[PDB]
Amino acid sequence: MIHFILLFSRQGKLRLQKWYITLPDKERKKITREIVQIILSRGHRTSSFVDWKELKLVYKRYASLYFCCAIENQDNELLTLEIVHRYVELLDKYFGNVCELDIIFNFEKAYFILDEFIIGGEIQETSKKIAVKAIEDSDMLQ
Amino acid sequence: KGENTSLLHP
Amino acid sequence: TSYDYCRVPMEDG
Amino acid sequence: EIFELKAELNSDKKEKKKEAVKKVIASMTVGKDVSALFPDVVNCMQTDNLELKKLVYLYLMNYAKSQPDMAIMAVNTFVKDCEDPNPLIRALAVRTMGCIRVDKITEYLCEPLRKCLKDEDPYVRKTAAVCVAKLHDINAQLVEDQGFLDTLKDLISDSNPMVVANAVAALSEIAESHPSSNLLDLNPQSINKLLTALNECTEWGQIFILDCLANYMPKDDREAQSICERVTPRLSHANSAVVLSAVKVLMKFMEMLSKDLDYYGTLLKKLAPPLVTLLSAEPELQYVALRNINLIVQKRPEILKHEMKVFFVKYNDPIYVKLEKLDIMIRLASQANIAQVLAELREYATEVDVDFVRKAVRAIGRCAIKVEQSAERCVSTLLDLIQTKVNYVVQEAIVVIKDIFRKYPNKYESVIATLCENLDSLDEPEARAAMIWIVGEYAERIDNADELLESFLEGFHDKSTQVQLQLLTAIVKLFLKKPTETQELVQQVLSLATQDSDNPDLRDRGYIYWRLLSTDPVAAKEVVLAEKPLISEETDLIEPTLLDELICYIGTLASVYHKPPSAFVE
Amino acid sequence: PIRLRELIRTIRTARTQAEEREMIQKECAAIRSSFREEDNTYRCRNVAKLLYMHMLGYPAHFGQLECLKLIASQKFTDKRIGYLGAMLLLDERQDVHLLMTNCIKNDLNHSTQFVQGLALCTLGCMGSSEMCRDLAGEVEKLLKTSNSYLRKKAALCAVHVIRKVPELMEMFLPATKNLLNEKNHGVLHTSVVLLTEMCERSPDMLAHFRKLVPQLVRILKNLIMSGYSPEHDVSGISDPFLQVRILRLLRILGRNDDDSSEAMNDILAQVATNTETSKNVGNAILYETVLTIMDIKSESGLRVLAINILGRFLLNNDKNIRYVALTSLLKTVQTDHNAVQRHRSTIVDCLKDLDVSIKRRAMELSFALVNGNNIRGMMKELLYFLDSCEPEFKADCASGIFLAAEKYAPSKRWHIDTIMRVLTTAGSYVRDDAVPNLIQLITNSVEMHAYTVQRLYKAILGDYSQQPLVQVAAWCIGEYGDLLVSGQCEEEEPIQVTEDEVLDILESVLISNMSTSVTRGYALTAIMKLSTRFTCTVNRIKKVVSIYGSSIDVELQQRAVEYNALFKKYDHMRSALLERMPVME
Amino acid sequence: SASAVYVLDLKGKVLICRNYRGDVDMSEVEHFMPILMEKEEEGMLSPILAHGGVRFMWIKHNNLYLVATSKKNACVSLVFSFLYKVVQVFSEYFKELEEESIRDNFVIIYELLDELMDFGYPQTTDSKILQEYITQEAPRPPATVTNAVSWRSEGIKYRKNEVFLDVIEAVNLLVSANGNVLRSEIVGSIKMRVFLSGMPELRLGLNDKVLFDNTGRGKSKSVELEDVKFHQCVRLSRFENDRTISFIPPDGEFELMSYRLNTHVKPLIWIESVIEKHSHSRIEYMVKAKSQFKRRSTANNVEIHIPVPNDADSPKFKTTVGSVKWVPENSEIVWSVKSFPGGKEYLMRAHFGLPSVEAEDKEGKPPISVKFEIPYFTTSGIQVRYLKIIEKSGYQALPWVRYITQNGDYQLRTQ
Amino acid sequence: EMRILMVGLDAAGKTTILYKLKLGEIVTTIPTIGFNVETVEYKNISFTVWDVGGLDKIRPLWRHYFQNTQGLIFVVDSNDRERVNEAREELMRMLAEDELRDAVLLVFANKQDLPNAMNAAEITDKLGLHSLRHRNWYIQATCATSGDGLYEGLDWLSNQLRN
Ligand SMILES: Nc1nc2c(ncn2[C@@H]2O[C@H](COP(=O)(O)OP(=O)(O)OP(=O)(O)O)[C@@H](O)[C@H]2O)c(=O)[nH]1
Ligand SMILES: [Mg+2]
Repeated sequence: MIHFILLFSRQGKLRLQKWYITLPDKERKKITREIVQIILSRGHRTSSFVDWKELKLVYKRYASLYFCCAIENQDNELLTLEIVHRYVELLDKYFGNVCELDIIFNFEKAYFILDEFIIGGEIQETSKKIAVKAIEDSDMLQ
Repeated sequence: KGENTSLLHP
Repeated sequence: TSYDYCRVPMEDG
Repeated sequence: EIFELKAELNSDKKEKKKEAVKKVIASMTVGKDVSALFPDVVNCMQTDNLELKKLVYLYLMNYAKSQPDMAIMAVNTFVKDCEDPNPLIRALAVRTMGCIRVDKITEYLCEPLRKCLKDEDPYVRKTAAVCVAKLHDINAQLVEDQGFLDTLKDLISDSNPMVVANAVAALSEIAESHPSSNLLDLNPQSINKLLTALNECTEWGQIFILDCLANYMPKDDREAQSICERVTPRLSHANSAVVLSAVKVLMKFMEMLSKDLDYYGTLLKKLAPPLVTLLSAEPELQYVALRNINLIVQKRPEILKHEMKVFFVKYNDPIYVKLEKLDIMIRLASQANIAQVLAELREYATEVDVDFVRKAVRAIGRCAIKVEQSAERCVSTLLDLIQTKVNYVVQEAIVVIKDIFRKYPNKYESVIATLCENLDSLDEPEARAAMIWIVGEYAERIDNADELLESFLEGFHDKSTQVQLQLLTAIVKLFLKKPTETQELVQQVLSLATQDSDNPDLRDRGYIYWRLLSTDPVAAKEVVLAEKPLISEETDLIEPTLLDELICYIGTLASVYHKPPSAFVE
Repeated sequence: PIRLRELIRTIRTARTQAEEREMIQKECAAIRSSFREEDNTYRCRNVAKLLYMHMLGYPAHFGQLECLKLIASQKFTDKRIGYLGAMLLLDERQDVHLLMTNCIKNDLNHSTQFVQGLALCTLGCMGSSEMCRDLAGEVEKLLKTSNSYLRKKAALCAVHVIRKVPELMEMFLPATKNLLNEKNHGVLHTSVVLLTEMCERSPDMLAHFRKLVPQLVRILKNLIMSGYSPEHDVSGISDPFLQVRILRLLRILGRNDDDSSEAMNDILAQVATNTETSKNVGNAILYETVLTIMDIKSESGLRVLAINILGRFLLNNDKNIRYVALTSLLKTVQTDHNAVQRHRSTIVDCLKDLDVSIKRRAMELSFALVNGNNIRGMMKELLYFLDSCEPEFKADCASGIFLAAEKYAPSKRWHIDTIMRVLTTAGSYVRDDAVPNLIQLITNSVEMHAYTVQRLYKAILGDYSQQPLVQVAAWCIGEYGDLLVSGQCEEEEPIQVTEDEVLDILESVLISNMSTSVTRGYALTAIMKLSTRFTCTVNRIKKVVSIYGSSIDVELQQRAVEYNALFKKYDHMRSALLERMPVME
Repeated sequence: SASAVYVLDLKGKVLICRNYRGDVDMSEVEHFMPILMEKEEEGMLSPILAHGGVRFMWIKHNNLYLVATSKKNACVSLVFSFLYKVVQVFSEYFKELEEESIRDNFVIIYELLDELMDFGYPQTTDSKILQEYITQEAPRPPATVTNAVSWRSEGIKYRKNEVFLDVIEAVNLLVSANGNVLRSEIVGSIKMRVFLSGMPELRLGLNDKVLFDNTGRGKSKSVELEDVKFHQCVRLSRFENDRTISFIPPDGEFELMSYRLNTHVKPLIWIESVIEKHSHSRIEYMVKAKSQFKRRSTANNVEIHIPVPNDADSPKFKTTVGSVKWVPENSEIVWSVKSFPGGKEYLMRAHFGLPSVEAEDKEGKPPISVKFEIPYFTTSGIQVRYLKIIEKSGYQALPWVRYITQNGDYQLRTQ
Repeated sequence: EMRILMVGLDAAGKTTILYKLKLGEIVTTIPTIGFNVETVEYKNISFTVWDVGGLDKIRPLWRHYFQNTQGLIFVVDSNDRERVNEAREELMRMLAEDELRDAVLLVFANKQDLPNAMNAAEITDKLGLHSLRHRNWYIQATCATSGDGLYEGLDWLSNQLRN
């Protein structure tokens, strides 16, 4: 059960956030600043898992953009990184040669891809053609 | 700038 | 500044 | 990438090597490792162009530490440039000489610096006087072996007071490095000279020839007045470091004058307007000025006791000035201006800077501890703050009311009637223990004190240490005051404090209370409900054995930290 | 009204945050003004700009109602931005989120499936303890349906309403009946997630749900035998998201059953051998297979194979795989206790690793690895490690050494020696909650007290600025100073104890400001307990108590008076209440 | 006693650097910005940060941090006055000092950071004298650089001889919520612009209270200058003797003296404001601004700021005189009056809404702070009496003065 | 164009009135937890009706909709003799706020089906509408299941919009 997903850049700016656990706003700005301060001060071969407050935090850098998740500490771990990779491929197939600026400008559609891929914490569409077909049909309705 | 690089190089 | 001056005396004897 | 740069650098045209060295120190500016290109700019150094040689001296200064063995190819060029008819290039070479921090180079540079100290043109002399201190920073015993200090003291007796100011600065730099063997302070006649050289040098040299007067101490009363009457006109200067150093030497030299003479009060009245006017400057000077006034009003409180209104903070002040003016308003509280301070601190607990509001509530507390006339106004203000129902304001105000009640315990029984109904679901343990103390020590005018401590025994085994210990004191005192309705309450709290409790101080106090209660409860009225002696206040004034020392260091890091100059430097 | 892209391009041109706040509040006032006109055309882009302002972390509390005005609209784009703003701006504790209930309930009966998709999306992401009590009767209506796009959303919405309201899963037992024969795999994935939650919450649902084990065994076997699918395929691997969930459902089942344990034997024997171990995805499959093996009462030949898999995992150069192997060995500590222990050199080598996470899992695994046979050897390496940590590792290590030593101590003297070595080497990192455990265990010691107190006294004369050291030491002096100083009522031949610097070191603890005002309570308790335990020198510590009753701390000022009353009035009652404390578990 | 004058940017990387003693390593500035961001989130921010044995004296310019590191017990006020004088020297060579000026003028800025300070000691910082051998466009150093008169280069010849003075007042004020005056002092600053030829010895004359009490004219209007901070140029021993202002002026604009006295007179512009802040609904500002000063004077271009809540919406402004713009950046209304004559009393009514859903955090209450300007008028009543140009050559100059009253921090607190 | 609320007690037929004015049918309606909105267009004015339920946990959230409000419809129930006291308490706790001060009051006496039900006079006597000051209150006997009196109240609402 993915608790939350953060998309932050290299500079520390936050490009996306999605909380599947309902903790209040000042706690969000605390948790976000602490996790951005942890991951940006962490080396390149640091095993891509952080045991942060009973949450095996999973991150995977792809560009100046980072990623982040938070699995419950009884579940699979590498599949969370595979979820992150699948989300990158969905962002690529919807946008087409996906960029950093394609997520900064079109973040509302990044949320729509995420909510056509992850709702409630878990994965709703295991395929990578049916999810992009669903979001292209939902935009086809405009 | 470091942003115009694409993500996963398809 | 669009303000204008006023001349002062020199010696004040 | 660098090879084209070196090839263009080893050319013979002016426009090629000039653009080459500009490209070099442009790459040095952005922070590129240009240290490997050292011995190629040294070849294209001897030019008659002067806009170029500053760049090469810059490269020799920023990259002689990293290339110590390669920098031996510059000494002939500096001792050539220290004989040129242009005085600018001589002083440029001289201030380039001392900053080269290589031990193998300074043994050859002692002769042209010795010549330039005896130069005629005073620009290169005021450069070389500081260069002597540069050389003493590298090798101290080398300068003593060469005997520059006895030549350096002869520029103090020179005219044209800028060389005098730089020489006094360098001598105070070197005499700080010595173990004070052969202290370089001088007779009163040289002090007459420097005081007649104070009115002629630059605005920056006036700081240096006042920082040497922080080492002299006079031996007479007419002498100290005679020099303070010439230091005192420096208090009307624009530069806020000049005024502060003049305040430093006045605060040092007023320790010699006589109070019965009518000059001492004149010096106290001539000192307050500059100390106030320092606070109407730029905020990074206001911080240092406030820590210096904090160091002064603990020493001579007779100066600024009529000036409260200039320490009222503004909203556009930064945090580091607002956190200090509250402590100054603590230091200046007296009978005449309790009303202004309590009407002012009430408007500071409505702000959003939480550390500032906590400091303001503690300032109300220290004002209530400091004077006795206004403790009722302080308790009224704190109860009016508690009735705003802001969480951190209440969690500091309860602790502050505790700190007041421990001082003035007698006749505040009309206060806890508001404190018995005050939303006892408070969170922070530093104020929960304060609430338990206010209940337990005054468990006579609270006719329902037993039924509110029932709420505190719900999670008693895992609150804190201080909260559990204060409950263990207060419930025992409650049973001792009223043994009728509280008979099972003390039994259940001793059963939860001795049997299933494992905190060892809690266990020790629980078994001491259980043995004292089961042994003789009649004696317990005299043991634990004892008439306690008067709680001695903690004098947070700095100790006068230390405070007389830090008068000599005003305007330094010893003054801002309020620490002696050895406890923080490394 | 400007567009979203114009606002983002304007915000990216701001340099200082004290200018970026200005460019936020400029457009924020225009959004507020356009909300006071009750617009219906440009309201989409205004709420989109407001969600952008929230995403940076600026106040967007006023734009909560205008999401609700978009949810109850009739165009689709406004419904999309409305449900997105509902999932961002609103949560359980906002209390304006009760207004979404009617709009979601009308949008679950909507004609187009995509509005029902967004309504299931929002309720799955952020439903509360009160919204889900009135919506689960309509989700099960959307769960019996035939639309394959909405079954996968209704199942995870059911997962969310069972996670928030655990007394509501009983109405899904007649809703989950025979929906595992789905040809589509996303619906099958979400149904396996739903069965995972249903089997995790209540054990009384297991008996109906462990009968359908060979069905999903056949499903997973058909997944593995199907070597390729055009979708679902990540590097030649057939639908790993379904396989990991099926293996997790196999893990949470059969862990105390034998019939289903014999049922799942074949495919677990197969996929542990018939899988690909090149990319990360096959390692994920194999790790979930390992965890499926470790929790169930499997065949004895399977666990040897699984330990061989983990021994392969320990040797990989990928640090991900090392983290997975340390996590997996941390899982199966109790089950198969002895075969884990032969990787001891590899685990201790992970304590020397250059990573925070690897050293943390190696620390936890080494603390779980200590038994009553490797106790004398492994503690020497762990005590060598504790001095050679980062400042963040010493706290958890100082806790774990105490926890492992309280369980599996070979003797009492060496136990106190190790704990004392930890207290001398941790200092300002050992947790203050461990001090009752340390004092409780050294007073559980009945035979060796003088050897403890002499070493504590020799330790705190070295330093006093470690807080838990003197927290232990003041209590130890105050309860056993008679074994510190024995038979020395007057001045005798010079031994190391002197019954005068014993009191002076506690006085120095009191005077020096390296005390957190809880060592001082221990200190005064020690001083007053050295009035009955010491018949050598009394009426001198009475001075130290009597001069202490004016201190600015509250409890110290109470305690000094409550001791001084006994020193001045009830000296015949001082010994009458300083009997030794009884010792509990 | 500085060690390394650094000049940073808002990202923390080094725009330009200049060390003198080497006691601080050049990589120590990399620990500045993480330490500042750590101290920023606990309220212990200070101009003197601490990294072990390296202290960071720093000021904040527009985009620039002028960190001056040190290791020993440095004279701190020396370092800060040095840093603000470095700011003034750079802003006198460069029209503005930003990130675009450092990396484009590194030819002259290393020369200046080598010239102003050697070994940590300021030695020559007068920028106008420094314009004569450190140019962006080299000869011998002028004799003014070494001589006692170190702020006036001899040999300057003009066509006219104009002596301009600007006795500019600045009323500070702090009125509490009760409607009473807490602090009211005037920080005035005579700001000269000297165009003279030769080496003049001016003698400025004021109506000082002490000079008139020692003169014998103690019944006319005399200002009690509670403190005076003259420039470097003023002979301060002669001023301490008999309150005489004798100096040799520099060439160009400078600030001669900065007097500072208290005020038992009424405030000039009074802001009688009331706030009907109904919760969740709206807010009304029935504010008025009366002028307590004389009828003749004319307050130009005043800007009466009034702080509004953070999330206000749909403004309505029923005024009488002077327009209202609403600035939501600063979250305040700017009731700009173009011309505000004395004795008048102008009423203004602002009316916002407020969101019905309540806020999440607190708001804070900044003060009403006007930005007034009154020409030809002094609140202090200081009157310059004479200005005796003394020159060896002998000529008649034309000394001109004008009187401006401005604000300093003219704040009035709210409820 | 006129922002109208429908506050009032639970099981009052306010959603029944809302679906009667828009479509014209009596559909099966659950007790609505959140809110509803429809563009009811009669007497050439688009009366935007912000229909809000009145359950035990929504009555505090009515203050989020008391902004830009131009008229109220406080629907009472006629068959509830016991619930008119809490309806009066809700009405005097709602009208006593600074916001929603210039909106007319239009009470609908819904559910006229029984002799146990009341007329306009007794409901006016029990609610105390005559004790209101600076308010244009008007009670209207309505029948939601048959449309009796609804369009008369909308006509009175349309005339009291302009002045
Ligand atoms: N006799 C009679 N019954 C009515 C009338 N109008 C509505 N009802 C009944 O009242 C019940 C509740 O009304 P609804 O509109 O469905 O729900 P509601 O009153 O809006 O409940 P809330 O949404 O909580 O305010 C319905 O089941 C109807 O049967 C009416 O005019 N006459
Ligand atoms: Mg309804």
